[PDB]
Amino acid sequence: TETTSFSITKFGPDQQNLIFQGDGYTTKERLTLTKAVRNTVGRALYSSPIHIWDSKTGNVANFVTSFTFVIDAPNSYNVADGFTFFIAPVDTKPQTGGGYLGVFNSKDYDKTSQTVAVEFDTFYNTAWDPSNGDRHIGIDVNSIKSINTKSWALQNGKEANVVIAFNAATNVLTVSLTYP
Amino acid sequence: TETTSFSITKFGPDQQNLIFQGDGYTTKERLTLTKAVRNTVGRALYSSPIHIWDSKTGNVANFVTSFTFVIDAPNSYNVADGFTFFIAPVDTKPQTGGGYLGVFNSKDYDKTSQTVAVEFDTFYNTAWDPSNGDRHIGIDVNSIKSINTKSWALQNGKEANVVIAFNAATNVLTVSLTYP
Amino acid sequence: TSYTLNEVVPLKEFVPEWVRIGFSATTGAEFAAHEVLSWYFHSELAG
Amino acid sequence: ETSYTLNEVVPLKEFVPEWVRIGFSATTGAEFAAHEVLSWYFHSELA
Ligand SMILES: C[C@@H](O[C@@H]1[C@@H](N)[C@H](O)O[C@H](CO)[C@H]1O)C(=O)O
Ligand SMILES: C[C@@H](O[C@@H]1[C@@H](N)[C@H](O)O[C@H](CO)[C@H]1O)C(=O)O
Ligand SMILES: [Ca+2]
Ligand SMILES: [Ca+2]
Ligand SMILES: [Mn+2]
Ligand SMILES: [Mn+2]
Repeated sequence: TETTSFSITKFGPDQQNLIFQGDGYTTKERLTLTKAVRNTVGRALYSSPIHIWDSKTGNVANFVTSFTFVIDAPNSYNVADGFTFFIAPVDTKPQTGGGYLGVFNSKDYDKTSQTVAVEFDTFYNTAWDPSNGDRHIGIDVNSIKSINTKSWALQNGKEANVVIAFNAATNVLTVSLTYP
Repeated sequence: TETTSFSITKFGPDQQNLIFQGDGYTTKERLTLTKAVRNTVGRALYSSPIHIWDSKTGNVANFVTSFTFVIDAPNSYNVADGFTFFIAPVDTKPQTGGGYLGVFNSKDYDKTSQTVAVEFDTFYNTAWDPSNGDRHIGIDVNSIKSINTKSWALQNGKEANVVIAFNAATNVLTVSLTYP
Repeated sequence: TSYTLNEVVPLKEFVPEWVRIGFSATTGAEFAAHEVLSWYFHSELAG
Repeated sequence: ETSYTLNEVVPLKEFVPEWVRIGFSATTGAEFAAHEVLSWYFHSELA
């Protein structure tokens, strides 16, 4: 049996158990992935690898993560691109920016990507996003095209709490966002 | 608040959340630091840095670790050198082998070491070890000469259960080793 | 106001045995500040 | 049922950096023994 757990209630300026990529850094006790500035990507990874399954036994792990995040736009109409929680290979590195959320490089399914992400997508990219143009939560596996989506109305500058849990026995991934 | 937790009940061959140094590797469910071979050093580190105290608020962490380990020697007379659990800078690298146990370089106090270790020492090195010549448990800070030691009788080949706890309100470090 | 989504995602088919987890956020021609205020994670793998 | 306990006051903040790595080491020299760890659990909390 293996377990990994951690919590960070407040982020400090030297948060050495995280790996920062792009412009992500910690400031005013927050993890800042992007400032309100054009064309940037920020990522932050937990420094320890996690053993999500074992080939020798076939066992798969359960996990739960909860986090509070905020998106702050100028106004609630010109807001982009969104945010992701992702699971990727140990050596992951930023992929395309903009509507690919730094995590995918095609709308086409790519088995070499090996990453699944829960996105909170704030901008409609006609080419792969829900046709109704709404902002939405989606589960992405190897592509920026979600396997499923749920519309969400962004409360600009509000703190949002999310819980994501994976249950290995039923293979179910549940995502919950709440604005309190 | 910042928490780090993990458990590894059974190590397996690709233990990626461990950094191996020297000749340490994982085999047949075990973390092997040394085989029963002359002149070797093996160390293994958890991969994530842990925040043990904070300069901005002056708070230091509470922690507890427990592990079981085995020392298997040809016989009970010719046994050496020992085993350590240590805390050290993020960039720590193996120091001197033999009686220095891979973590220190001298019996002289060196504040540049920044390493505290609990040692389980099986060989009497007359230059710094307790002159009664007994195998012993010791707490080492910045030197291989322990600030305090307790005599321990090795049960060769048997598993030993260790708990090491640090209480930050009193700054007391407690070590206990139990054989069944 | 809560929003829940659930799906079956046989993780063993898509990701390696060892993975790293984290967050990502981007901007393009339009933009927004993206920030995380706290994070808790727990995983367990039987063996 | 055979135990050995050692207690000491060690003001860690004076000796160790704020961010540390933790782990195990073992060595042999002219004499030797196998040193192996079978399980490990760790928990820390910094208020
Ligand atoms: C992914 C797509 O990204 C879009 C980007 N090109 C556009 O400039 O700005 C919008 C909104 O910020 C992005 O969604 C691309 O071109 O790579
Ligand atoms: C470092 C010190 O270590 C000792 C080693 N060199 C000695 O000869 O063999 C014993 C038993 O293994 C060690 O304690 C030294 O002599 O160099
Ligand atoms: Ca989009
Ligand atoms: Ca010794
Ligand atoms: Mn989308
Ligand atoms: Mn000693």
